[PDB]
Amino acid sequence: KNIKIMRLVTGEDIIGNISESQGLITIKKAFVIIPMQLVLSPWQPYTDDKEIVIDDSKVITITSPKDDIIKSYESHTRVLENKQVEEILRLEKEIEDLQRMKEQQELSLTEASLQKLQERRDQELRR
Amino acid sequence: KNIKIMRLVTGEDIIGNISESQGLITIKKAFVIIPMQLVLSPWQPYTDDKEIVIDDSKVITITSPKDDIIKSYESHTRVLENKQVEEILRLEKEIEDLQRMKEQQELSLTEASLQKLQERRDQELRR
Amino acid sequence: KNIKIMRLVTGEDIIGNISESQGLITIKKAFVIIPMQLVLSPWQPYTDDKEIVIDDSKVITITSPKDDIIKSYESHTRVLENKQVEEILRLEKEIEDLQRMKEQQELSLTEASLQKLQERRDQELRR
Amino acid sequence: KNIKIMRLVTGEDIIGNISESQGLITIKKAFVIIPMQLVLSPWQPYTDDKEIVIDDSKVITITSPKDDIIKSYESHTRVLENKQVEEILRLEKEIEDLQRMKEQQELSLTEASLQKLQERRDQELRR
Repeated sequence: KNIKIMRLVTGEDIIGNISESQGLITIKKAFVIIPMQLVLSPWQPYTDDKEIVIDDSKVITITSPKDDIIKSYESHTRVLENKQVEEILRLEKEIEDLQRMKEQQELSLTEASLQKLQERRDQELRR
Repeated sequence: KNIKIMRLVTGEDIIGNISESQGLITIKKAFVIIPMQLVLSPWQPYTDDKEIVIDDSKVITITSPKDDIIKSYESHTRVLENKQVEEILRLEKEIEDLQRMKEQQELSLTEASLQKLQERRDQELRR
Repeated sequence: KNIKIMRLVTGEDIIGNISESQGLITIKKAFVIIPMQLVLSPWQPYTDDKEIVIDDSKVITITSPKDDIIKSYESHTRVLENKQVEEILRLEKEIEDLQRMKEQQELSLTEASLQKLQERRDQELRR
Repeated sequence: KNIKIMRLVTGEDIIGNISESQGLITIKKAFVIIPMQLVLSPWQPYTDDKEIVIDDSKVITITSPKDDIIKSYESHTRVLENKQVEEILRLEKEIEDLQRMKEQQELSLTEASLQKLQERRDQELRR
């Protein structure tokens, strides 16, 4: 782990775990810092990648943060990850309940109703 | 098919497909008739059975309905069955969409996040 | 366990654990169903019996309930039983506290006061 | 097909089909992403080219989008293309109708009127 802040040519403060191999650097868990108390925001809300590759020519300065900023960053990312996993569990429970309720509702149909169900299911499958 | 109306000792008009084998009669798709234009309502909304067995000592009279009542009954049951099958299809589509969205959300998690996910999934499974 | 709904000639819906031995049927944990959401009420609040014997000539129809009704019935009876056992524990604690307080108050009496206490206790015992 | 989002030094988010051959990259169907729900806008409304060539030194980061963004992008481009082809058909119908109406109006002219028509048509042709 190596948490560092960088300043971009655009004028943004990015805090994240960086690796500087051969000029092309790799960033994990990048967060935009916005003052007002520090406010951490996601850098790229339009992707699901983890290792973001950026050239060193686009970063102005690369500094090491203080202890309070590191603590706040770790707490924020931990809270976000816990919220994500809790949402995953909630989704699993909801889909299980919906599946069981749909199965119970389907159990009370006549045989010709299952015939029509299949005669529309194949149409929905082909289209 | 043998659609017939009966009057119960309670004072209810039940229209349905009946079979009179040995005194104990069997009813399929029973509907309560309520005047005001005829209004057809479900007889037993607290069960999923199809063949309801009732003794002949609890029915007052057993008559054959006219053509308009039979037409209205067939139309009503057809509309109800179509609504049920459409609801089944809607439920299937909704659960498929929810499953796909949950899978996409889960795909963006770190390995230790899957570790914690399993360490809570086993707890939810045992309890 | 065999949970079933029945309709009575009076016009009541009774959900409970039934046994049909020789026409005379036995009911355990009978509950009256009242619509409005289902509302479960005690059938016989004027007795403490468990096995209620009723003849098959007084029941109109005997159907099997759906899964949601069974779940609601089990939850309701479990909540009622937990409330009853909690009330039993509360009563035990209250009577223990009252006994201890009465003993402490009685400990501070003179011997002639115990004499008069007995000379009225025997009168209360004979009457 | 390779749909990807990029961030420019200007501070713009461009989603499109990119090809990275030798540093000079080629973009097809570039769209500017504007948040508020994602809003897709044309990147270059002042040209009709398809393959836009841009150097890698002008792009900050190059990420892969999620599934929802790809779905929205495909739907948006399909709707735009359908609107364009429908407009082409409407234009063809309108010009055909105008041609037929002009021909019908011209059919009702005297020979000297066609003489004057030509004596002005040649003037309009030379000028």
